[PDB]
Amino acid sequence: ESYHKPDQQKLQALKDTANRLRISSIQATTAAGSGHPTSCCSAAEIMAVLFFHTMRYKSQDPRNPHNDRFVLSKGHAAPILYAVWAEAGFLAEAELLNLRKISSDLDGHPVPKQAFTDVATGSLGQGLGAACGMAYTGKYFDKASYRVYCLLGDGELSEGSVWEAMAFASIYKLDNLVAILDINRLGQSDPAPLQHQMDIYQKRCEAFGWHAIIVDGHSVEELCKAFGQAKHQPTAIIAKTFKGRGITGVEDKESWHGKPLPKNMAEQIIQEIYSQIQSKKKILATPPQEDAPSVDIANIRMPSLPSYKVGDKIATRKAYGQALAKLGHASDRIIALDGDTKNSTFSEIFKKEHPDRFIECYIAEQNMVSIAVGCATRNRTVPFCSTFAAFFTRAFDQIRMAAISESNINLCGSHCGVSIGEDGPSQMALEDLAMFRSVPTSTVFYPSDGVATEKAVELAANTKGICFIRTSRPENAIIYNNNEDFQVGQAKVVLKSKDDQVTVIGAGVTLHEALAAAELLKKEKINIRVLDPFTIKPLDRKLILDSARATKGRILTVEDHYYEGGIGEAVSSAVVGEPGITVTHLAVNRVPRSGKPAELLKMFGIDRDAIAQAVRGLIT
Amino acid sequence: ESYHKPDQQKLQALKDTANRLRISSIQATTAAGSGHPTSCCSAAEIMAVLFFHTMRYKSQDPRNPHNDRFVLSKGHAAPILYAVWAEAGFLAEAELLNLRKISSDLDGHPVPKQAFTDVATGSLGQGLGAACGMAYTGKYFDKASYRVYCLLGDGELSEGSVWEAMAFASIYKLDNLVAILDINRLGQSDPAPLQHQMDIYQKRCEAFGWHAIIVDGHSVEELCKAFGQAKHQPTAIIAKTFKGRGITGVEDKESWHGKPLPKNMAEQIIQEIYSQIQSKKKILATPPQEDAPSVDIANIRMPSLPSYKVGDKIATRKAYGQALAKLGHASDRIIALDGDTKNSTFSEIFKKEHPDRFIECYIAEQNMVSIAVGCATRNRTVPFCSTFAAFFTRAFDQIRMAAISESNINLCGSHCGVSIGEDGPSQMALEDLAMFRSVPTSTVFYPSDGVATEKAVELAANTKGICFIRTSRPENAIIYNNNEDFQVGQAKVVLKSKDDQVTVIGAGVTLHEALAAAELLKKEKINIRVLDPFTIKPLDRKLILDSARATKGRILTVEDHYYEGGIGEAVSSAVVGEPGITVTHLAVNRVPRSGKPAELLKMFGIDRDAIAQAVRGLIT
Ligand SMILES: Cc1ncc(C[n+]2c([C@](O)(CO)[C@@H](O)[C@H](O)COP(=O)(O)O)sc(CCOP(=O)(O)OP(=O)(O)O)c2C)c(N)n1
Ligand SMILES: Cc1ncc(C[n+]2c([C@](O)(CO)[C@@H](O)[C@H](O)COP(=O)(O)O)sc(CCOP(=O)(O)OP(=O)(O)O)c2C)c(N)n1
Ligand SMILES: [Ca+2]
Ligand SMILES: [Ca+2]
Repeated sequence: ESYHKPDQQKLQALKDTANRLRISSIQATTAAGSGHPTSCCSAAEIMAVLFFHTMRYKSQDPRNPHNDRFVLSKGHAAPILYAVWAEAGFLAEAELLNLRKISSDLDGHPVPKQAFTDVATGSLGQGLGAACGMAYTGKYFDKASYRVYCLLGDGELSEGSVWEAMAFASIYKLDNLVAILDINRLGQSDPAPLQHQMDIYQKRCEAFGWHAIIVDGHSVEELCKAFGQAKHQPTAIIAKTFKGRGITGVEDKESWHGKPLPKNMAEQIIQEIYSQIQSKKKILATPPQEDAPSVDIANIRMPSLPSYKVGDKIATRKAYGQALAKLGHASDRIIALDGDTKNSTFSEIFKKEHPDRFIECYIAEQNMVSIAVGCATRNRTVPFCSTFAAFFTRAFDQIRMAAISESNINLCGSHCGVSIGEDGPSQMALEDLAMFRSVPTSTVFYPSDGVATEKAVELAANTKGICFIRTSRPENAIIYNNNEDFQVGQAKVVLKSKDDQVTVIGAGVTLHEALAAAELLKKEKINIRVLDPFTIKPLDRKLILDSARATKGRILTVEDHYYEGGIGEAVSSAVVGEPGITVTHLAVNRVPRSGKPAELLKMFGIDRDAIAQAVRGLIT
Repeated sequence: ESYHKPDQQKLQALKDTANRLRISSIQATTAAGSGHPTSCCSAAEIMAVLFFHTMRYKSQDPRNPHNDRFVLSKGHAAPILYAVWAEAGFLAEAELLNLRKISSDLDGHPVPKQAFTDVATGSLGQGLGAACGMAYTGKYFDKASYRVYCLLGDGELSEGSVWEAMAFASIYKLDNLVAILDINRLGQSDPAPLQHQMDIYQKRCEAFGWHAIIVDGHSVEELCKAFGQAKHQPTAIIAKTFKGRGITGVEDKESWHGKPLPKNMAEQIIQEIYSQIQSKKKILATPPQEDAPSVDIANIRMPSLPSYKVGDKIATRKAYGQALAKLGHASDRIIALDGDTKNSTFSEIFKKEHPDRFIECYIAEQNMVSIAVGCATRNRTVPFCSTFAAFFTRAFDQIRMAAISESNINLCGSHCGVSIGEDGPSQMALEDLAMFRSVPTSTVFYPSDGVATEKAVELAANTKGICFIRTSRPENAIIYNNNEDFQVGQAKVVLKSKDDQVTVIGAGVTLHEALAAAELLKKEKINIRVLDPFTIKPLDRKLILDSARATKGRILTVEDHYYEGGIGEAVSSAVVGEPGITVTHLAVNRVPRSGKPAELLKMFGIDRDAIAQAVRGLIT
């Protein structure tokens, strides 16, 4: 479609719109007694032009799959986002005044309970990565005409995650993506480092492969023109603005970030702004080309049962890659992402079979998670991210925000625990159960063999929320029949007898150590019950207690993880106060070191001999 | 000192050195059966020139405070680090062959049990930030002549944390810092994005304010020359190299990252490399100018007791800033860092009083933690970092690696829980107890009033490991006398009577809600015991159980945190299986939303009325 070059009346209407957006942002934050009107006001012309000249969207259906996407990365400008959606006719204008109330959904930062919000962005520096996932999806998966626009602050640009996204967009030629940089000189507590050195921003953006245009961010004409040309590259509109623009005596001043105008001041400023508005008539939104495809919503099923053989040996990391590739044959919705670790996590198997649905994210875990979140928005794909579980700690804030975003993403972290051996603690995930259990929407799978791994992948694909699958580096025996039924929140008793003296709960490598301990103890005429949780969250409390009541109330948990936040603590919280129930823990008590896997399991007190000794001490 | 321009014999000796380093890296990784010889070999000339021409250090005292610093950011090149320290005469050459053994300290990645290692770096992208902290300390605190050199991989440069460090170094004019980029074309599982596009690397470095020099990374002469001029800016030596350099048939090839040569191959390659070595004579290290000052090691004490008044109201976030500024008067070792949040965390009070010891880190939490780690190396400073606790999740991998680095840093996270009110969940720390409890060397302080906050700051300053102080946004009453004694692992019973029916454990805002619940329950003739943990890690198990035995075995925990990994789970793990002991939990069950603090405490079931109801249900 051609650019529609606006006339002076349209330009004036866009100015009027910007000023209405300023007034609303002030009114709402003054009413609330909190918020960030000066951060809204620097962005008012940008927002007016995007929503009422450049973008194409259905105003009454913000989630429509054909719409252009807008991501407010500087999420504390939420009041002006709400104001544009009232101006567009979706929100009632009276509701704006209920900003931040417990009776409203116009919360302090944007959240997906709002139809017009796809991702939550209040932790700065994350919106551009989500926008990259949306743009990648638009260009390569949906193959649709929608564009993606992301508004960032200048202080925000200090976050490394932004630059990971910058680099991703140029690697992947996201010529459907526009970043708008609100260069208002100031952050929260001081000027942003570069202030109004517009040329350095341009140099940085260009060095990272973007087409960079410096504009007057308070000129509706310059904005219309800059937004109105498509490029063959991701485009950065570097907008020189003033914080608090239009608020006389606050514009360009320190000490005003996140400070509402008092009521007396708001009334005076609003009258000033209102005196600049030429007409009350509002501009209408323009709708999109409806070329996004249908996506199916059905259950994704593996094409056959697992085909492992009991007693064969495979690492659960390898079983993950096999299972993910298998699942990719059943549905085109499955996509895989990895951070330069595909030959360690075995996501390379998916890449080999389904290359068009694999996204190489390079050594940039933060951005990888954000790409996945963006790809999952509007249910366009079902993503599986992978790296070493230890390196998901690099992305915890992205994961945390993914739950606030109500996102359905799947994460598989390999190389858990000391059982990796020789690389040492930098590579050892010992806190990943703690981290993922603390994520409110999470489901935590810890498969102990290849069969359980395949079933975990299938279940994860069909489970909402943040799904985490913990995989292991070393090879262990297949213990489950291929036709064993697995469910979220259902554990398995893998060894039992009528005279079991302890219930030993292990997972992954420690399950296999517990089975070996049972063989040791047999020599001594001591039987133990062995339980494999399958999911750590939710935990099968019923089977755990039923087991413990069969074994004189005694539970021993053994885990390749630190003591805090892992399996032992989950079990203890589940059962504390149950009469007759005792819980004893074996876990890793300190930062490990290099050695062979078996040597480290021994050193850190979580191998067969440590388990056997703990069982004997219980009994006596 | 002038540059010493090397003769051809010195250059040949540096080539010989590089080749010896290659041979050792191959021998050690072949002996181990794991490791990364091709990543060593690309860096061999760089390492030879740095250690045997450019840097100044005491070879027999690697930790000496006068020494130049070297940071191996690409930590999987550890075998070549070990080899240089054997070449320098510190390590025995035979020990190199014990790489990765449980009987050795030559672990898979560098760790500070090695005298020659200050920070652990195996999680990529973190070394440059630590190096920035070292350089900042050298230039501004020690005011010493040592320089700081940091070797990075090219794949590694995809990490956003690197670019945060890049920007920090130019903001702070770190003209004593050199980054060496090993542009060997390849990452782990594919070519690095930019491959050998040396000009783009240069453009990126220059756009971020560095003086950038492209060199042949296998030319000892070019390296000597590039390293031999100081600049008025941080300097990036952008070295074009080949992965596996010198290994015939492996050089510049895929499928060799992290793969040892077999033994048969190693023998053939080593003979080839050895045939290139002209002389066995080794170059000697050159020592430093001894101009680093004395740093005292004594206990840091507050200059007076707290001066709060019982019944006055202050937020613990404000008490933190007051206490940190006070402590800064007692010792010059205290430094403060903050990520554009100083006016929210109240670290601005320290900045006002001690500006030369405040480091503005901007909106870059990853880098902030790494700067702190670097500043703490060799005990040069005692750093206190602050931001919102929620945003420490952005830096979890840096924190995790700080514990592997045996680092003594202090972190204060504000704005915990739903009690912040209107900003909503993006700002609410609800997983920070889970995260910090999972860090092995951590001490977790949760002060409930201003007095406890001041005492926590003092105790943290004098405590080794990762200290975390959780502060709160709203004002609460002072409840402790100024002369109350506080200790790590010692809780306080703040309300008791002889007929207490439940022990209620709360902290911060929930302690105050528990005290208000006690007043509600009095009306009903029900007394409760109220316990303030002070430290969540370590937990005063003795006082908790002694309390519970006085209150019919009943414990109720109430926390402004998610259920997993917080106070309730810590208490449950501590006491599970104690006869007669029951533990009931109140916590936040899902992602919150905006509202007034009191409204959210109510919505999420952790205010006075929720506590009173849980107590009644126990009793009945
Ligand atoms: C990852 C990260 N790190 C820091 C911050 C804090 N922060 C912002 C807010 O969190 C708002 O989102 C902050 O203002 C709080 O509301 C303050 O709470 P109080 O209780 O003290 O009232 S916003 C911000 C500065 C951003 O500057 P720019 O990017 O330049 O944007 P602009 O406003 O100039 O347009 C900071 C540091 C967050 N949120 N995320
Ligand atoms: C933050 C982060 N993310 C990813 C990685 C993985 N990784 C590296 C290693 O972790 C080594 O430190 C990896 O090779 C493991 O040893 C493999 O374990 P296996 O069990 O599979 O054997 S190293 C690396 C690639 C780095 O490339 P460059 O920066 O270009 O360096 P160079 O080798 O070319 O000089 C990756 C992705 C880590 N560690 N950290
Ligand atoms: Ca700004
Ligand atoms: Ca490389």
